[PDB]
Formats: sequence, C-alpha cells, structure tokens
Amino acid sequence: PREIKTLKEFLAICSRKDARCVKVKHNPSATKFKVRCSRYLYTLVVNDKKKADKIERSIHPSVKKIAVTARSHAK
Amino acid sequence: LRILRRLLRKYRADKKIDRHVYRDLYVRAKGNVFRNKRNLVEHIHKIKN
Amino acid sequence: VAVRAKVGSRSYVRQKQLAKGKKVFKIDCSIPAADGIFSEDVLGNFEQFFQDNTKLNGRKGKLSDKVRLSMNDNVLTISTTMAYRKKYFKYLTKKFLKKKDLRDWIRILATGKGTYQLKYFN
Amino acid sequence: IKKAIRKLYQVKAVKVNTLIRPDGLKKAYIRLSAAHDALDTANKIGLV
Amino acid sequence: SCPRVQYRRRMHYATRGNRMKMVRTPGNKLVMQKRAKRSQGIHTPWVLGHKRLGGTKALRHIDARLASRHEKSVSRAYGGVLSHDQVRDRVVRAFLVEEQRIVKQALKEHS
Amino acid sequence: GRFKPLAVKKKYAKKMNQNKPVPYWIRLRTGNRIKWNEKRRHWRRTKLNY
RNA sequence: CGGGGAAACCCAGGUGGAGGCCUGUAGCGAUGCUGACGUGCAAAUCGCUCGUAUGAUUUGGGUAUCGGAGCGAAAGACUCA
RNA sequence: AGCAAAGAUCUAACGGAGAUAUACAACAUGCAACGUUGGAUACUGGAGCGGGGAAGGAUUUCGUGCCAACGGCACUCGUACACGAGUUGUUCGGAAACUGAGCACAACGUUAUAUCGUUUUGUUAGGAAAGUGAAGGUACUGAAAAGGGGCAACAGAGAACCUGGGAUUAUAUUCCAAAAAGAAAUUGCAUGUGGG
RNA sequence: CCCAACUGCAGACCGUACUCAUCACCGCAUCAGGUCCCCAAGCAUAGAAUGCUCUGGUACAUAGAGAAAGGUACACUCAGGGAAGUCGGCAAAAUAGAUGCGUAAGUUCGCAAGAAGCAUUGGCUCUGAGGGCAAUUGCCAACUCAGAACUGCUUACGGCGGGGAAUCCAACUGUAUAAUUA
RNA sequence: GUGGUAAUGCGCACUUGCCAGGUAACAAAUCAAUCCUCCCACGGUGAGCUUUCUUUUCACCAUAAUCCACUUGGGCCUUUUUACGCGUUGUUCGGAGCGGGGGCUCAAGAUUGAAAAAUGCAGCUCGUACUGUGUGAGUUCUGCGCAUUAAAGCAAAAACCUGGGGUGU
RNA sequence: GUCCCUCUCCAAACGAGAGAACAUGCAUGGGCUGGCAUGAGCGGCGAGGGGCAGUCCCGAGGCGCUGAACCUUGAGGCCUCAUGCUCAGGGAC
Repeated sequence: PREIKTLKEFLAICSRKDARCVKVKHNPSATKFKVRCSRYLYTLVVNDKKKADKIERSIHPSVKKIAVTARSHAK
Repeated sequence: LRILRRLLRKYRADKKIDRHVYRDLYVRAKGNVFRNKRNLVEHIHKIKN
Repeated sequence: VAVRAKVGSRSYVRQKQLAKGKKVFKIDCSIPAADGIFSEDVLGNFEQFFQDNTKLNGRKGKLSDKVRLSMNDNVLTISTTMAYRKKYFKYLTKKFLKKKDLRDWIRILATGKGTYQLKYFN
Repeated sequence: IKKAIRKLYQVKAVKVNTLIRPDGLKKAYIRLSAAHDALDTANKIGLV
Repeated sequence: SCPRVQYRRRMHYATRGNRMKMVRTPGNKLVMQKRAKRSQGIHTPWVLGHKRLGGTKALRHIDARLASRHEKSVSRAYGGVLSHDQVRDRVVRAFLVEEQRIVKQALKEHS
Repeated sequence: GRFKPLAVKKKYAKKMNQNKPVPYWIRLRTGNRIKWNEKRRHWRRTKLNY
C-alpha cells in the first residue's frame, strides 16, 4: 500500500487509467480515500471533516466510489 | 561489580572524583575490596576527608 | 516491593487516591423496583447495605466522606474521590441479592460506562 | 483445458485447478469468467 | 496456556535454514513463520583480514540483486572491495615503489 | 507418506479399482463359475509394496 | 586486590569455569535378584536394582567394503530369527 | 488351561429385535449385555491414550445404510461390510537449475567372454570430443576459452505470500471474483507516456 | 537500440486425503518389543527428577459374585535376639535433603573425601543487611540471607549416599560373546 | 555522474571479451537476550462462590506479510595528545594513536504512519443495531568472529554482488 | 415330609454343615460397652504489629462452652430398651 501526501497527487492517481475504484472510509478522527489501482492501494488521509466532503465531490464521476461500511453475512 | 562500577561512573561524571582516584577505586572494586555499595561510598567520603 | 510488608498492617490498607476529581457509579434498580419485588424497604436496605459493607481503606462500615452514597430517584449512585473498580460494585450487589435470595431472578449487567442495571432472566 | 473450454463451450476460463483423483482420473475445476454464467452453460449441457 | 504450534512449510526439521518465529495473528492464533537466512555481509578479502566494509549493507540473494548499486558500495576507487586504509596503501605503494625503480634505474644508466 | 512418484500412484489407483465385488448379474451368465471375487484385498493383510 | 622479603620468590582473599572429572533426567546400556514369564505380552519380554550420561558420546538419511569372502577396541563377534 | 501389566467406572432419559417376554397382587418365574446425550467420579499430567511430518502403509480419511463373518468377552459401535463422495497452488515440497561421500555412460585397456578395471589429488581418452564468437569486414573473418555426457541431498546449498472467513460431511499459506474479505511479492514478453 | 517508473496479458509439471502408532509401519495378529523430527502450561522443588492439576485426549485393555489352601507383587508390619541363616548378608532393612563445624592412613600432591563423626531444621509475629530512579531529599520494583521473641512436634508426602580395616587383579574413561560368560 | 578535510553521502548507461575480490560459507563457554510463553500490575465484559469470609476467584482483552519516515552494541574518520588511563561477569587494549569533543557507517530494535478495523473476540439490545478492546522468570533469533579442547582448527559449487580494466569517447 | 428360592453364622474354595420358617427375624434409632483425645461455631490469654486520637483492628498458638465431636458389628460386640417392615411365603420332586 502507498501513501498520498499532497492533494495534487490524489487528483493525478484517480485520473490514471487503471484505478478501478475509490473506497471512502469514515473514521471519527479522519476519513480515508483508498484508491484501488492495479499494483498498489493508494490512500489519502484528510483529517478535517470539512475538507473531506469537498474532496468526495471533486472525484470524477467516471470512477466508482464505494462507501466502506461493515458488511455482515451477505453470504 | 555492576553496582560498584555504576557508582564510580556516576561520580566521575559528576566530578565528585578524579580520573586518578577513579582508577584507584575501579581496580579495587574488582579486588573484592568493597563489601557493598555503602562500603564503597564510606571509602570515598573518607578519601575526600 | 521497597518497604517489606507486615501482617498486622493488614488493618487499614492504603487505597490509591484519585487526584483529578469525583468519580461516580450508578446502580439502576428501576425495573425490579417497579414490579414490587423491591419495596421502599429493600431500597432503604440496599443503600444501607453498601453503607455498611463497602470497605474504604481496610475497613467497612465507616466511610468518611471521600465516598458518598445517594438514593436520589430510584437509581443508586456512588460518588467517590477514591479510586475504586466499578467491578467491585457489581460484586457487592450480587452479594446483596444472595442474602435476599433474589439472585435466581434479578441479574445485573452493564448498560453504560458508569452504571449497572438490575433486570430479569429470559 | 483453458483452450478446449474456449472451443467446446465458447466460454473463457479465468482459472483452472487440476487434480488427480486416487482413481487415476484427472479432475479439473474450471472457473469461467464473471461475464459468463456457469449455471447457464451447465443447463446448456445437463445437469441437475 | 502456551498454545502449541506446528510447522507449515513442508519441512519439519529444524536447521539453520528452517529457523522459525512465533507469531500472534489478528485472529489471535500462534503461528510458525520462517525467518530469512541472512548474509554475513560484504567483507574485505580474507587474506587482508576478513573485517567488514563500511557503507555496505548485508543484503542477501535477491535482496542484493534488487537494491540500488550504492547500498553495496562506496564511491572511491575499489568501492565495494577494499577498506579505505587498504586503498591508501595501494595508492602509496603504487607511487613510492615506482620511483624506487625510476631512481635505481637512472643510476644504472647514468653509470 | 505424502511423497509418491506418479508412476507409483497409478499402480495403487488400479489396485483400488480392482477391489470391487463381482457384479450380481454376472453370476447369472449361462455356464458361470465365478461367485465371489477371489482376488480381493484389504490393506491390513497382504501388503502391496509398490 | 592485599601481606611478607635485601633479593629470589613465598603466603592470603576474590574472580574465572577446566576435565575421555563426580551426583542425576532423557538418551545409550544391561549388574543382581540366578525375581516375574517360561505351551509368554515376547522364537530373549517384563519389574525393581544397576553401568555411563561433554564424549573414544548417542542418533536420521545417503554412501562405501561381502562368501574360503567381508568387517571386527578380538567374543569364532557380526554379515536380514 | 485359561482370556490377571497400563488404577474405573456409576446414574437417568432416549435409541434398538435385543423386554417390564408368565396358565388365585409385586420379590420368590426374561437373565446379562449395547449405543448416544446430560450429570457424577477418575485417569493421562506438556518426555501426554495432545497437535503436526519422514520411513512404511495406500483409501484405513468422509457421509449414509448395515451385523452374515471379523474386532480371541460384547456390541446397536468399527480402521468390518456395502453404496456414494473426497486430495484444487505463479509463491508450499520436488523437478526445471547446485555441489558432497560417492556411482559408471562414453573413451581406452584387459578378458576364451565384459556381465572386468580405470573414470575428482583439477577431472575421461596416445588424447583431433570446444559448433561458442572479442575486435573487425556486412552472416565472412577468428581473438579468446586445456581437461567428454550425466546422475547422487523431500534434513546440506537454493526458494517470489500473507492473515481474515459463514470456504466444507470430508481439502486448504491450495478455495473466495469487482468492494475478489483483501493486502503484496516475483518471472517472461509487450504497447504507451518520460529520458537516452 | 538502450534505460527508468507504471500499465497490459500470461504464469506450465508431480505430490497434497489419512496414518505415523499400547490399532493404520516391522515383528505370522488390533503382539506390554522396536521405530527419526517439531511445538511443550500451573504449583511444590535445584528440577524436563517425582507428586497432584486447568486446556487437549481418554474410561478402550473381557467382566460379575467373592475371606480356602498355594502363589505373584512396579505391597506393608512384628515381641526378645540380631547373620546363629546361608556356598556367600542372596533378599530385605539400613543410610539419605540443605546448612555449620569437623575429617585419618596412604599419595603420582591432583586427591583420598560426602572419608569417619557432631549439630541445626517447623509455625508464627518482628528486626537487620543486600538496590533502582528523579530533582541531602522524594518516589518505587523484585527477591535472597542472617538474627530475635513467642509457640508446636505423634519426628510424620515425594525424592534422596550405609560406612570403616585389608588382600588378589587390571593403571584410569572406553570396548566387548544380539539370545546362559561384562 | 556528482557532494563532504575525511569515515562516506546522492539516483545517462554497457561489461559472463578479460581479471580480481566478496556473499552463498558453516564455530565452544560465559554474559546480555528477539519473536513468543509464564507470572505480577492496571480494570473493562461475562461467569463462579456467598450461613460466614473474600475491593474476590476463573476466561478474554488480539493486529499477518508488504512499504514508509530515538536507543543499544561494533568498525571508522577528523580534532586535542596519552605513560598512566579506558573497559567487561570474564581470561583485555593504546604512539602501529588510549581517553575527551564533534562526526561517518553497520547490526539489532524502539517509535509514528500506509495496510487496519471494514477484521477477530466477548458481551448485550428487539436476525438485526450497539458497547468493550515490568530494572520479574523463561526464551539461541541476535551480539558472535581469523570463532572451542585441538598431534580435533570445523565442506564444496551453482546463482548472485562489487570492483579493476575497458566501452561509451 | 425332603430339596430349591429367601434370612442368620458355631460352618464354609464350590458342594456340604449348623440353624431360622411372621421369629426382636430384619431394618433403623436409643442406651451400654469400648476406641480416639476435646469437633464446628462463637466469645473476653497472646510474642509482636497497624490505624485514629485510650481506643478499633491484624496475629501462630491459647482458654471457655467440651472427656467434647466422631466411630462402635460389619466375615456378622451387648442390652427389648423403643419404633418400622411382613398381610395366604413361591417353586420342585
């Protein structure tokens, strides 16, 4: 897994061809944006709940956006 | 020894004791001269006197 | 343990002191009090039980106020400047229920971080 | 086994796990891609 | 109370290559995990004394191959082979011995 | 053990097939002799050493 | 480290952890009961007792040397009861 | 004769043909024994009647049925018997591809006869065993490299993957499929952008 | 054509069950024999000795009734005497842990030696000594040893040397007749 | 290619034409000791006990690979010169450079993040949502070798690695 | 009438024997007789010790209730000193 520091990366990576998903995890202290691309899983830690929502909109509607939640025994 | 070695390091670093008297005690602490930590200290305070 | 202990010093053992402030525990008796299995008598006995049987330093029955025991409303509260384990008040309650022999009926389980709740068995 | 499953049944097999029974016969578990339904090709043959 | 553990890699004998960690997993279970054999690291030549070099990591097979060339060596001449003292003796010998010839040769020719 | 050549594995594969009992109908062939299989086997006795 | 002596060296307290060294498990053996058993649990086993247990030690896999021959710290031992 | 080492079983309800089985009450006229579950008591006592592997075995594993024979007593149980099923790998072990004590194919020599000997002290053969190609000229020209081929390690060398699971009657670092429960490592080739 | 970070597609072969043993192997067998490796809890204790125990695993070894003689035993005891027994102290008994004092001849100076022998030991309530850290002072852990007062012994788990005076032989450790001689 | 007085730092190329050296590669005892186990401490959840006693007894309290950014032990450089001093439990060391200040590097960790709570476990609520999450005794990974008694001195090769020289020129 | 079943123990390896046959026979209890050595629980003497300011606790032992508690016929002691059980004894020659 890899870390994203600047936000000018999280725009580039999402706009790469391979990235098939962006998983968005909500934590009390921060929210994770987990970009799933082929080799690595790129994540972005915001830490400020205001800035987080605004980023979650800027993500291009092209890429899937999964809300990461607890999944029970669906299977 | 590990108790007697560390009390001499702690004095020489606090300059309660010379490098010359340190080496005079260090070698004796190995010679079973000092029966315990309180015995070492009484002998130092007796040298300063 | 630095100073070696003594027997005979087992009377009045020091207990750690909570330096920040008050700590407060609750015992919620509402459910069984409603059905009459408790009465105003047993609630007067339940508070008294802790008043008599909680042991502050080594000794029980004498609590100066570093710990205060209040029956306000139907819920028992224990406010303490001392450091107690909440586990220990779950202990005294069970030990009270076994004198009344209510213990095949009323169970206690932790509803909230500072409180226990008397209930019934399925 | 990946090729002959493309010939016979015209379905791509993403994963194959071969095995050899104690009987000498070589079983295979062919996983055919999620664009394809294996319950479809089954009734195209058998099955129940 | 000491959960007891089992080998996993198909080799059950314990030699210097099969050495095993104990591991408590997020499922809370103990596990043998194989340690990795570790190289003794880059050394000076045996004849000169076998002491290890500086600025050179202990990387092992496929660890030494995938690492950048700098972790295995040093920039001055004979980087990943000789220590600095063995370099400056071969720098000095190359010089002082070469002139002892240039002087002893001229004398013979001059004579 | 876990180890085996494949050539050896098959020889035990064949010998597992041969342990089946004699079919019921094959007793009813006209002029039949075979009743129960005389070559049957159990690992507890007469061990194949393959 | 200290004490003695002109010298040469000699005494005493610690540290250190040597040995085909001693007690003692596992291990490897197999002394005594001339014990059990002696148509057995067993075509040599069992019980307590006993030898050794940092070494000329014990042990797995592989590999080498055999029939008038092999191998033997030597007993005509052993070489698939 | 005997079936006497390893302490040991007991009770209730349910199962089962195995019963509570009778020509003027019940004991005195259906005995003993079996499985599972709950309870009780006890043993092993981490050098284990614990959990996994090699050698060896090779379906004994797993589920359903079943009691003829077999488990030297007994079974309703079984490692019996019958009928179905079960062993999933880019990374785990081997092999592809290491060398060791060693082995013996070629070669040579012996022998009436190879079914004999030599064959790692750096290495076969009186012995011409290199099929590779530096530099250069455009698939020729010839520097350089002495000592043929192979086997021998599932405990030495070497080896890129980890946990989670509701994924099972039985296999799993083997299975899981778009939120792969997921996270990585590495080999080969290939296009694209960046540089040379 | 090379290099760099990504991406795309592919990643073949064989084993994989179960067993590893008071029933799965060898010993004619589900035989008290034999058989390599890994993991290894709590308390007493010097402890992988030995005793009991939580997790795991077992109640399977043909059973029931049951006081004969005679036996076997990984079972005990005995008045008085104490080797008179017997080829012979065979077998049994005995000794025993730890701490202190003490210890002969002989000697290759290493030993002999745990020679021999004497004494102490519980329980309880205290006391002393043995340190770390932080800035003389303050706060703290983990144990061991010694001493005292009071009080008790029915000498009371398991485990654990009998010792001394001499002769013969081999210097010693070792090996050695698998199944009568170590 | 390029920085630092230096130990060495930073990420155009090709080198199995040739050569040289490394890794692979082996080693006692003492002391310290990793993962991990046990025990104690803290106290959270459930359970056991309750005539009396027990702030109680029992169970659980977990974080895999991979990839990022202070301490301990060694080798070393520069500086100031040392003939008594530094240092270990321990049989040591120094003008062939001890000790001190300041640095370079290596080994084993600690720490903060990515993975990662979305998982695991337990409890509870009317097949769902919530709640909880040590200067102790062992331990051979390691320190650790030109490394053991030794008339014992403790395998080899593939594969990889860096350099010399050269190519680029 | 004898034998079996049943109950007893002067008998007994199994047979056999002595006996009983609604019988203080059996069961339990009481009392004797005997063994051990003063139970659990509780309460105001104790080397010392800890709190709070003399008290209230910690403490092996000790003292009182306490020759107390428990055991006492069973392979099989005593006393009818009490109650309980039996309700056509069954079967075979």
